[PDB]
Amino acid sequence: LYAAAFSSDAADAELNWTNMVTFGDSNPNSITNLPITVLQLFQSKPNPDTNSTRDSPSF
Amino acid sequence: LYAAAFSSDAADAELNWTNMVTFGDSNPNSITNLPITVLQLFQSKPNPDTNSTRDSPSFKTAFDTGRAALGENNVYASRDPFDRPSADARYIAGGNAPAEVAGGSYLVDDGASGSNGAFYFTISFRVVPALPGTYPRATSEDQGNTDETDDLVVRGDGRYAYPGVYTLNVKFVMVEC
Amino acid sequence: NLISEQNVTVTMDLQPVLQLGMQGSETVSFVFSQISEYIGGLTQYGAVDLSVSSTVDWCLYAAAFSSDAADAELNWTNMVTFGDSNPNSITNLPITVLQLFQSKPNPDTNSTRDSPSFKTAFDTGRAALGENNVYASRDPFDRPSADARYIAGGNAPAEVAGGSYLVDDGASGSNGAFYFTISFRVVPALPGTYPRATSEDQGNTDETDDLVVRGDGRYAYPGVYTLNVKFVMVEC
Amino acid sequence: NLISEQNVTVTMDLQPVLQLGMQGSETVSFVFSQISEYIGGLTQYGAVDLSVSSTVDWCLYAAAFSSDAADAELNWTNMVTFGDSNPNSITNLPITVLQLFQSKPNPDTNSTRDSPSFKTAFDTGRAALGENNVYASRDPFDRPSADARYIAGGNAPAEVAGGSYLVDDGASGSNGAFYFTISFRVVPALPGTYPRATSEDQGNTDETDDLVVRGDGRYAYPGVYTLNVKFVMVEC
Repeated sequence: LYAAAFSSDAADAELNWTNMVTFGDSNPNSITNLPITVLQLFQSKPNPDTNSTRDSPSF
Repeated sequence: LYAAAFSSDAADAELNWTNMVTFGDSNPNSITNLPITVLQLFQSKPNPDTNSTRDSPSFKTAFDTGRAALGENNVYASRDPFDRPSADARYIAGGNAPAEVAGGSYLVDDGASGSNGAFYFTISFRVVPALPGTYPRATSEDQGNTDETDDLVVRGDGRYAYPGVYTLNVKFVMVEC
Repeated sequence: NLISEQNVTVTMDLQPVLQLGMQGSETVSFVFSQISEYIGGLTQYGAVDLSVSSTVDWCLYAAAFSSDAADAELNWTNMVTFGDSNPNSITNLPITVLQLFQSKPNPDTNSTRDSPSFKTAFDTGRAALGENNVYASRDPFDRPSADARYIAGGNAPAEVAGGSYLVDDGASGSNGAFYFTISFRVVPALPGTYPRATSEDQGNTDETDDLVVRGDGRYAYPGVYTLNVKFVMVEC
Repeated sequence: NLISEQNVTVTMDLQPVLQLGMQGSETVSFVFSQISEYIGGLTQYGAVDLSVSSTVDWCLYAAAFSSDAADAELNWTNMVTFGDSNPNSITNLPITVLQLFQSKPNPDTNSTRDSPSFKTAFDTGRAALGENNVYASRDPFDRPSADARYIAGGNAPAEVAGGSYLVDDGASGSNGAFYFTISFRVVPALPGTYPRATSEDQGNTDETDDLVVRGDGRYAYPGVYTLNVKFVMVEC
């Protein structure tokens, strides 16, 4: 069992949140390209069986 | 495989959402006539085999923002959805001509299996009105696949959707090639 | 054409979202302690900032109210009286004592009596009598008549298009027709009456309703009075 | 790879939170009772203390206003007149008469005329004429021009980064660029004119707008006048 983040922009190879509207007027230094990995998940139990290499093998 | 939008009003040749009740008191500029193509579908995989003429031959294009796309995700609106769609409609897997995907199952593998095969599709729905009340992303009923607006301002130039309950049917038809 | 279909039902529920936000204190308190406070009156600018969002065409209006007004007596609700006694000192104050001033003009309106909005400048003396007085009503949950005072809209289908103060269609933010700042004024006089009060035909007429109208020599009895002002956004 | 999946849709609503708090009285009262008050003027330090929080880069400015100003006449709103009468006593006082003084310098600004902020010291006499006068406008809800008087920011994308006076990034608390204490001053003169008023080109010019400019021999009519000062934080 795993959890994968996704979006239509991600389906088009751009791992971003899908924008729908922009509150405000404007500013050049305001990009509507947010990373998908902004969200964080926390698990309840530990992983019963895992063998991974990088950082933590579970949430 | 294709997806067709439908309703009883559509069965009576008027491609509209079926109203059930109206919230509020009243207003002359409030119509219970919404385009069927208001809904937008987004496909997961690209179309394995397709050859179309108008706009995009599938729902693979990403969910665009504002009145920019106008046709890349709108549902195929039809009044008689049991006949195979014409050569320029939007299929999910295949096309009007013998441009199709071979027979098989999502259970046994010939190449890839499971959700990686061409026998499994996940579809995302979107409906986006605008606070002016219209639907900027609706397209006209040429075939549901054109870059021509069908907002409520097209009907009256100053009307908004009348608050209430509306109902639409989406049927995913798997026809033989 | 042999097929195998699966049908999903989409049930869209277009609810009538009307959202009026306020960026001021719920309680607006006038404390008349100084002589100048009595003679010149008290004014609080920008006491209420209304931000508007609506799905449908809307009309915004301000209606004054009170429990006494709910019982058909358009008066301030007394709570206590300071002092000992005087025959010519009545605790019956008119609701139209309060005056509101609007920041923007009314985008779309037509009316018959005086000004259809609170845009008029705060006049001095008993010269205006009706260009800023509140819409005093005993039942403010029905839409006001054609000659009342609306803040944004009118009785007829003279309204402003649905939208929000967040996203831009033309102008955005506080420049749009979806943001209004309202100033309050209450001005008594040294004799004790309220020269700027108007009679309660609809609150929008040039007929004075001072305490002398009640008794010809009456002044306000010192004490605590309470009045309600509700800003109603009603669909058109 | 046969699977069975369940999908959740996450909808983050990034709203433009702009939060301006103040730790002073809403009503600031100037009571000129003694001769020295008329001659030297009245000054109140630390009348308001603005604390700022914002999601987006912002510009803070202070704009004077009134109902007369809302009707395109930048004047104090009169309410009552003390005295009997005199031909040379006009109740039309300039809005730019009030003077604001800032505590911190302007963190980032590029302006055209005179000073870009209220940081200059309270000068004595008709010597400064524009280094402290308020930005007087009839429509203060649209962003001021490139040569007006901002408090923290400017018309162009010259601004201060989003943040709060609570959490620290560099400095925190009252030492950051998110906290400003503002002093007020109004100085009349014994002749009755107001020598520190400037003409309303933008409220920021070295051209006097005394009552002698109106009439060359009129002094202020004793009475009660009211003016509004609104501190606006606008997005950049």
